[PDB]
Amino acid sequence: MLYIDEFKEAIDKGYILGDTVAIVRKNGKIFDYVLPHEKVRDDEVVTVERVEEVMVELDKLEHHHHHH
Amino acid sequence: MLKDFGKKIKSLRLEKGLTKEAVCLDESQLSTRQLTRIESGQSTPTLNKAVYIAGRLGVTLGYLTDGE
Repeated sequence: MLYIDEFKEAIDKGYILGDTVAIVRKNGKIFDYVLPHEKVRDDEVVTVERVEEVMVELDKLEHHHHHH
Repeated sequence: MLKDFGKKIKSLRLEKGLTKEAVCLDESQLSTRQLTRIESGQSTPTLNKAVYIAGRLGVTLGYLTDGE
Protein backbone atom coordinates (compact mmCIF):
# COMPACT_ATOMS: atom_id res chain seq x y z
CA MET A 1 0.00 0.00 0.00
CA LEU A 2 1.43 3.33 -1.18
CA TYR A 3 -0.13 6.79 -1.35
CA ILE A 4 1.03 10.04 -2.91
CA ASP A 5 2.27 11.73 0.27
CA GLU A 6 4.64 8.86 1.07
CA PHE A 7 6.00 8.84 -2.50
CA LYS A 8 6.42 12.62 -2.59
CA GLU A 9 8.25 12.48 0.75
CA ALA A 10 10.74 9.98 -0.70
CA ILE A 11 11.37 12.33 -3.64
CA ASP A 12 11.56 15.51 -1.58
CA LYS A 13 13.98 13.98 0.96
CA GLY A 14 16.27 12.69 -1.80
CA TYR A 15 15.69 8.95 -1.41
CA ILE A 16 14.29 8.78 -4.97
CA LEU A 17 16.52 10.66 -7.41
CA GLY A 18 16.12 10.90 -11.15
CA ASP A 19 13.28 10.18 -13.51
CA THR A 20 12.64 6.46 -12.91
CA VAL A 21 12.14 4.21 -9.89
CA ALA A 22 11.47 0.53 -9.23
CA ILE A 23 7.80 -0.14 -8.44
CA VAL A 24 6.10 -3.23 -7.02
CA ARG A 25 2.56 -3.77 -8.28
CA LYS A 26 0.30 -6.20 -6.44
CA ASN A 27 -3.06 -7.14 -7.97
CA GLY A 28 -2.06 -4.77 -10.76
CA LYS A 29 -1.87 -1.66 -8.55
CA ILE A 30 1.02 0.33 -7.12
CA PHE A 31 1.99 -1.39 -3.87
CA ASP A 32 5.47 -0.09 -2.96
CA TYR A 33 8.66 1.34 -4.39
CA VAL A 34 12.06 -0.36 -4.22
CA LEU A 35 15.37 1.40 -3.62
CA PRO A 36 18.84 -0.02 -4.27
CA HIS A 37 19.74 -2.87 -1.88
CA GLU A 38 16.19 -3.26 -0.58
CA LYS A 39 14.95 -6.85 -0.93
CA VAL A 40 12.28 -7.98 -3.41
CA ARG A 41 10.49 -11.31 -3.06
CA ASP A 42 10.20 -13.76 -5.91
CA ASP A 43 6.41 -13.38 -6.26
CA GLU A 44 6.50 -9.56 -6.28
CA VAL A 45 6.07 -7.98 -9.72
CA VAL A 46 8.71 -5.26 -10.17
CA THR A 47 8.85 -2.68 -12.96
CA VAL A 48 10.98 0.41 -13.54
CA GLU A 49 8.48 3.25 -14.03
CA ARG A 50 8.70 6.99 -14.61
CA VAL A 51 8.40 8.94 -11.36
CA GLU A 52 6.12 11.56 -12.90
CA GLU A 53 3.71 8.89 -14.17
CA VAL A 54 3.64 7.16 -10.78
CA MET A 55 2.76 10.52 -9.24
CA VAL A 56 -0.17 10.96 -11.64
CA GLU A 57 -1.50 7.45 -10.96
CA LEU A 58 -1.22 7.88 -7.19
CA ASP A 59 -2.93 11.29 -7.36
CA LYS A 60 -5.99 9.54 -8.81
CA LEU A 61 -6.57 8.08 -5.34
CA GLU A 62 -6.89 11.60 -3.89
CA HIS A 63 -9.94 12.60 -5.96
CA HIS A 64 -13.53 12.31 -4.79
CA HIS A 65 -15.40 9.39 -6.36
CA HIS A 66 -19.12 9.75 -5.69
CA HIS A 67 -21.41 6.72 -5.55
CA HIS A 68 -25.10 6.28 -4.79
CA MET B 1 2.61 10.93 13.26
CA LEU B 2 5.54 12.60 15.00
CA LYS B 3 9.14 11.53 14.51
CA ASP B 4 9.50 9.80 17.88
CA PHE B 5 7.03 7.13 16.69
CA GLY B 6 9.66 5.33 14.63
CA LYS B 7 12.06 5.34 17.56
CA LYS B 8 9.41 3.94 19.91
CA ILE B 9 8.25 1.14 17.63
CA LYS B 10 11.77 0.00 16.70
CA SER B 11 12.83 -0.30 20.34
CA LEU B 12 9.53 -1.93 21.31
CA ARG B 13 9.79 -4.46 18.49
CA LEU B 14 13.38 -5.36 19.39
CA GLU B 15 12.50 -5.60 23.08
CA LYS B 16 9.73 -8.08 22.24
CA GLY B 17 12.03 -10.14 20.04
CA LEU B 18 9.74 -9.66 17.05
CA THR B 19 10.92 -9.57 13.47
CA LYS B 20 9.83 -7.00 10.92
CA GLU B 21 8.15 -9.91 9.13
CA ALA B 22 6.09 -10.68 12.23
CA VAL B 23 4.88 -7.09 12.32
CA CYS B 24 4.06 -6.88 8.61
CA LEU B 25 2.61 -10.39 8.05
CA ASP B 26 0.90 -10.50 4.63
CA GLU B 27 2.12 -6.91 4.02
CA SER B 28 -1.23 -5.66 2.71
CA GLN B 29 -1.02 -2.81 5.23
CA LEU B 30 2.76 -2.43 5.50
CA SER B 31 5.69 -4.05 3.69
CA THR B 32 8.88 -4.93 5.54
CA ARG B 33 10.65 -2.38 3.35
CA GLN B 34 8.15 0.26 4.49
CA LEU B 35 8.54 -0.67 8.16
CA THR B 36 12.32 -0.39 7.88
CA ARG B 37 11.93 3.11 6.43
CA ILE B 38 9.62 4.13 9.27
CA GLU B 39 11.99 2.85 11.96
CA SER B 40 14.89 4.93 10.61
CA GLY B 41 12.81 8.07 10.09
CA GLN B 42 13.28 7.82 6.32
CA SER B 43 9.49 7.65 5.92
CA THR B 44 6.74 9.20 8.02
CA PRO B 45 4.12 6.55 8.89
CA THR B 46 0.56 7.16 7.83
CA LEU B 47 -2.02 7.03 10.62
CA ASN B 48 -3.39 3.78 9.22
CA LYS B 49 0.06 2.18 9.16
CA ALA B 50 0.79 3.48 12.67
CA VAL B 51 -2.35 1.97 14.20
CA TYR B 52 -1.63 -1.30 12.37
CA ILE B 53 1.86 -1.41 13.89
CA ALA B 54 0.50 -0.62 17.36
CA GLY B 55 -1.88 -3.57 17.24
CA ARG B 56 0.90 -5.87 16.07
CA LEU B 57 3.19 -4.71 18.91
CA GLY B 58 0.42 -5.20 21.46
CA VAL B 59 -0.04 -1.61 22.64
CA THR B 60 -2.77 0.97 22.20
CA LEU B 61 -2.31 3.89 19.82
CA GLY B 62 -2.50 6.37 22.68
CA TYR B 63 0.45 4.63 24.32
CA LEU B 64 2.67 5.25 21.29
CA THR B 65 1.41 8.84 20.91
CA ASP B 66 1.67 9.50 24.68
CA GLY B 67 -1.92 10.62 24.86
CA GLU B 68 -1.60 13.32 22.19
